[PDB]
Amino acid sequence: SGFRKMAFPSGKVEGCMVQVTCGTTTLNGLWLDDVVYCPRHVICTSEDMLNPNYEDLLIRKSNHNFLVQAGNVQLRVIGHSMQNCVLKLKVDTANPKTPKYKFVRIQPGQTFSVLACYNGSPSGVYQCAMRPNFTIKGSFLNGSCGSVGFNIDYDCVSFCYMHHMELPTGVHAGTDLEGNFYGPFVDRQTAQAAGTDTTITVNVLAWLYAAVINGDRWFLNRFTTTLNDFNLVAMKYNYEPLTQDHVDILGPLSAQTGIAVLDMCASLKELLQNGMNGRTILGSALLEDEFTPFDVVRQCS
Amino acid sequence: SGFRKMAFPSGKVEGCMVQVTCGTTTLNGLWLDDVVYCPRHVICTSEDMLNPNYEDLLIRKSNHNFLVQAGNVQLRVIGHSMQNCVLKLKVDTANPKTPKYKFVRIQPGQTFSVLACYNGSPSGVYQCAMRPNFTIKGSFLNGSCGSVGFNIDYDCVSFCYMHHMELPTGVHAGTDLEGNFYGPFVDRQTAQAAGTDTTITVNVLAWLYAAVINGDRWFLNRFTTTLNDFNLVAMKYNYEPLTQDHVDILGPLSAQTGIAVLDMCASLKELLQNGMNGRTILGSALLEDEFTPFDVVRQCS
Ligand SMILES: *[C@H](O)[C@H](CCS(C)(=O)=O)NC(=O)[C@H](CC1CC1)NC(=O)c1cc2c(OC)cccc2[nH]1
Ligand SMILES: *[C@H](O)[C@H](CCS(C)(=O)=O)NC(=O)[C@H](CC1CC1)NC(=O)c1cc2c(OC)cccc2[nH]1
Repeated sequence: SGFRKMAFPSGKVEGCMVQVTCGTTTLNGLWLDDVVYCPRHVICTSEDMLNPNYEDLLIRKSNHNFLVQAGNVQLRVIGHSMQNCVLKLKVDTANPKTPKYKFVRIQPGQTFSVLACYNGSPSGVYQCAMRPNFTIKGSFLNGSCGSVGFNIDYDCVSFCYMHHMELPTGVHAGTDLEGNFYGPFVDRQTAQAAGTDTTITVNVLAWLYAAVINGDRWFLNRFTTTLNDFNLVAMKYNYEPLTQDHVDILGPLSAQTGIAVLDMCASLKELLQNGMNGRTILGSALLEDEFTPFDVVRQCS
Repeated sequence: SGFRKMAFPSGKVEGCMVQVTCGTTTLNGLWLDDVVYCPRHVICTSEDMLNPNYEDLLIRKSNHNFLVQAGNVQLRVIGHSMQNCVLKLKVDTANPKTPKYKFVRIQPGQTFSVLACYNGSPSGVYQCAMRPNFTIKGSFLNGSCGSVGFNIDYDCVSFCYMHHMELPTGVHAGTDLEGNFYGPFVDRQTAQAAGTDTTITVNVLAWLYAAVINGDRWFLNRFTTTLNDFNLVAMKYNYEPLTQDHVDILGPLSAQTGIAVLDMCASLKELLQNGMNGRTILGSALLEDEFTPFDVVRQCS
């Protein structure tokens, strides 16, 4: 038993991280086959960052202006293009460590592992959730741009995130592997606002099921409720409304524990209104919403 | 900025995990050079597990009684021996992905990354701290025995843990890579008790410094205290006594934030006596003790 925040094994992603330098700007890049993907703002000076015309700036850059390093081996750049906010550098060598991979755009509330790297060298790995306002609460220092988030299904790596910037509130922003930002953000040096964040209700319910499977107990009551009456409280505590589809995706856990979804909703309502009164759930004094139902099923079984 | 619980990149350790089967029992093994290290209880049936004489059981096992798989490649076992609670199987092939490695026995309060594997395939990675009672609060299911915990300095992997059992309280126990258990535990199928767990004070102080670095400052008071007066309060709330050496280890953080160790001890005293009054520190309602000072320095700088 046991339930901890868990990331995917990062070896398959470690095999693809490289270092990209343009002028004096150095960040990380993803090396897949004979292409290296990185943030386009690698081509910018401190002064271009205020209001950059990335098309004009990229036109002033030639292949030899990009220095790409994998370990002790430089990769000669033979082509370059721009897809949205992402720069694609075609190099002369195909990465022999290229795994079976996909480019996927995740929904808000879903989770993925982040491999924080600096100068192309992996530094750490940790689990993250896409907040409803399309930000993530990660750990990034200057030079971490190009680090990627991913999931792994058997032997296939679904890349879903590339880090670009940090917002004034301390949360982080980035794009998919096709250059499209998650949320209303742009890669300019301006203070940008994220929307109001809300709690992922289905994730809190999945986490409560995980707690029940692992022996945590005291919060379960012999009460029940309806979707309408539970939503009435969810609105009061800044929780997302609960839909019947969300009830359906909690089906496997509800069948494993033998506890109806609406019963767990009643328990959650009681926890929201009264608190915990000194107790913890899975060693936590707060209700966690960073675990999807699939994460719970994968970890506990 | 930001501060999440972070694990080391697991690729170097992924390159060493193999599957070891002895009879009907299958678990994980660590393949370094031409040796495979695993838990010895792999040679036990469900019947011997109650009170096994591992010498007698090992005597009745030959080299061919051990099946070792690295991926889809069979590793022919040419020798076998027992060192404490660890089984060493010498095979005919040396692991080409063997990293520079060390075997370390860690102190209570130090942290490391766990690579949970099943049937030789890595499943997840997460960060753990060795509790003062020599247990870890991890996530393990049946078949995870042989999974390892490690640290990485530059390019050297220091292995420090191998999982063996789960206690009745839900915590987990194991050995170092030389077979010696952490704590008073034995590898047999009995309900065993651990000592009283205490909070790692130096880790809580390092976590408070990390909070100050990332913007959280509300808990900083205009007060100071002596190590003796602080230990008086720490003894009441089940905190480990702070030593001058611990104060020295907190030196880099104290210099970076410009906040004396004793002033932060006063802040911790006030937090322990008054609570948090609804506020949070780094998005946490509890004082966290699973981050060493070096973890804080490495993550924030
Ligand atoms: C790339 O390595 C870098 C990562 C920063 S972090 C702290 O998240 O590791 N990215 C940036 O520095 C980006 C570059 C621009 C193209 C997106 N900028 C910011 O992260 C940034 C800019 C601001 C401003 O600008 C006015 C104001 C507040 C916060 C802020 N962050
Ligand atoms: C090995 O894969 C296995 C891991 C169990 S777990 C839940 O931690 O993933 N290890 C065991 O099953 C060990 C085997 C013996 C040699 C150490 N046993 C236990 O973990 C165990 C046995 C008990 C008993 O036995 C009466 C009672 C309570 C708890 C308990 N744990």
